[PDB]
Amino acid sequence: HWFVTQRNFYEPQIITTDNTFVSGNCDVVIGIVNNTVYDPLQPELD
Amino acid sequence: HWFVTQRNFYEPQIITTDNTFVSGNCDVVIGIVNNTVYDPLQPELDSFK
Amino acid sequence: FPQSAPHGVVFLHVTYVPAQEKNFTTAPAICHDGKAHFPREGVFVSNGT
Ligand SMILES: *[C@@H]1O[C@H](CO)[C@@H](O[C@@H]2O[C@H](CO)[C@@H](O)[C@H](O)[C@H]2NC(C)=O)[C@H](O)[C@H]1NC(C)=O
Ligand SMILES: *[C@@H]1O[C@H](CO)[C@@H](O)[C@H](O)[C@H]1NC(C)=O
Repeated sequence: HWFVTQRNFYEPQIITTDNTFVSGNCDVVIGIVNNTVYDPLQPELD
Repeated sequence: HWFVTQRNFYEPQIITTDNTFVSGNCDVVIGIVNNTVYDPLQPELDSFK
Repeated sequence: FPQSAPHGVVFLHVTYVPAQEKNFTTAPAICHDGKAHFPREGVFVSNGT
């Protein structure tokens, strides 16, 4: 799995849109890795 | 339309609550812009209910 | 604003010093229904209630 951690200390977190923004189209960057983020809205409509 | 980009390299981005925070009100805001943003929760609820 | 002087230069630095201040009962953070919250631009304060 893929985790987003701070710079110095190692504190993994579930990769969420709250701690990551969007940009570009993913068709120009190099090194992109396919992965899924969590959508909080899903549990609210079950 | 407006964008949010870093201060050293032009990376225009769709302004969203993802990378924006609120600490005021229109009355307190000067030259407030009646400009909307995207909330990634409204249309999804209506589609799948 | 620079200002010339004989064999020298005289500046007119324009500063901004805060005036009178009030005491407030601040707090490190805030949380409602088991969800810790943190300030985004400023620091929390308390009118008293
Ligand atoms: C942005 O929205 C505010 C909301 O009040 C607008 O303020 C009012 O705009 C109407 C438009 O006819 C005026 O009649 C009112 O006098 C304004 N103030 C109040 C208190 O109602 C504001 O005009 C909008 N901005 C733009 C550029 O349209
Ligand atoms: C990531 O997803 C895209 C979506 O079509 C796909 O084309 C691409 O092959 C995927 N990446 C890898 C490494 O398979």
